[PDB]
Amino acid sequence: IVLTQSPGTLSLSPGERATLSCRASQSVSSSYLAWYQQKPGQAPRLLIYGASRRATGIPDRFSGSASGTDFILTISRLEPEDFAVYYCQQYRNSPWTFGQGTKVEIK
Amino acid sequence: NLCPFGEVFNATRFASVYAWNRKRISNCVADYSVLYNSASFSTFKCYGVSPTKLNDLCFTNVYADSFVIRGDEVRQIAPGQTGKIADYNYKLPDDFTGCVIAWNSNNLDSKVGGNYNYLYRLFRKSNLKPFERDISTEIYQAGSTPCNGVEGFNCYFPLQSYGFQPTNGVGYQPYRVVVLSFELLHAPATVCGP
Amino acid sequence: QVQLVQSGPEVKKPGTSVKVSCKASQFTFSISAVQWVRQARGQRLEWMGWIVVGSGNTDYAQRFQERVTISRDMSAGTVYMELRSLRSEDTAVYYCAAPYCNKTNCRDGFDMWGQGTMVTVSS
Ligand SMILES: *[C@@H]1O[C@H](CO)[C@@H](O[C@@H]2O[C@H](CO)[C@@H](O)[C@H](O)[C@H]2NC(C)=O)[C@H](O)[C@H]1NC(C)=O
Repeated sequence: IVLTQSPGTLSLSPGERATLSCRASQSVSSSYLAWYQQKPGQAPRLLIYGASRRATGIPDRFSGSASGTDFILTISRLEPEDFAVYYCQQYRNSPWTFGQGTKVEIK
Repeated sequence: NLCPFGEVFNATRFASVYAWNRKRISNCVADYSVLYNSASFSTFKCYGVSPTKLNDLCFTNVYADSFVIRGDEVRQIAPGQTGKIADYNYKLPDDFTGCVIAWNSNNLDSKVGGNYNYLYRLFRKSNLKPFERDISTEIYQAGSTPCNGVEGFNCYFPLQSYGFQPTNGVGYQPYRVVVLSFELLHAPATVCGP
Repeated sequence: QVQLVQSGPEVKKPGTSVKVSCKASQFTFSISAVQWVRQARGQRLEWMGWIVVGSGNTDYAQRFQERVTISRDMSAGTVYMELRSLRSEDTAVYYCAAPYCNKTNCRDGFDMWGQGTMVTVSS
């Protein structure tokens, strides 16, 4: 399964709502995909698993939704620490390919 | 009318430890002296009955449970032990009365290239009860997400096979294990030796 | 201390084999499945490949089948990745991931992530 992420770069200011989209070439079960967050410098951290579920310790501002061939995560109010890169990863059908990455930069 | 120990300690094939085969022995005279002095067993660990005076005392039923395990986990077959075998495949009660016999069978069960015909259980929702026999081969759910019997993330086949091949050392060499549980109940107790 | 300790940065010659190490700490290692992930400096993550520690079942990538062997060791509770025939492109960070797994149940995703190992392969 090939995974795509959109948009390539997210030029946005802090404080507003941003949406990140992920497209899977085939219908993949929602329960078997996650998105992670990576700030350059350390290991990427898990944010959402099952494509709609809040992981432990994360702020509630991040949220996930959508189904089938479209997956969405929305950040209600954007903080300077949120400014990092976001990855997709399904782990239903091998290979469990990662998304290309969804970088956000302060406009 | 000797107890048929030959059919137990000389069977051509032995069941896997997850499906350990249980044979009931009753209404026969058991010559435990031959078993005790055969001198062909790696371990004869008995609890609750003297391995020398076992002929004299006669419990009602004799449950001969047979299977095959790798050598290093043979110590796991004992009351109060823990491990993969003692928690997912076969467990003995803390107050278990009876004796256990374990002897190497590398020249008998091992095959060139690896005898992969013997299975054991690694995953279970809850630990086994004493003498509990779980033989279900359903898919295992590591997470909270039902995956409908399809292999994948957090779906694992609970059974794994043993890589028994002649190049292995003692630790990985197969060992045939026969446990004799001496069951006492409100019964005429028709089972003792000479 | 639930930790995925990894070996320090390695400097290996091309064509050699490196053992990337993943030491589990403070969480039962029998039930847990470990995936390995890769990251070139400034690039994305590519999923190195995953094993189930308890049963030894493995699954590799379609393009790294021929130089990668991921094995596990319950005696020390570690996971090793053998990378044979190293080359210049191999200079990257290698990450160990594993759901938080108790004696019987696991998390529904990859949460724990080790410090990562820098590997540099050149003459
Ligand atoms: C299992 O079979 C072996 C031989 O295949 C038995 O060993 C023989 O036992 C008889 C009587 O018990 C002796 O007369 C022979 O001298 C033994 N031969 C060898 C080579 O040991 C063995 O006793 C059998 N097991 C049981 C529990 O009866």
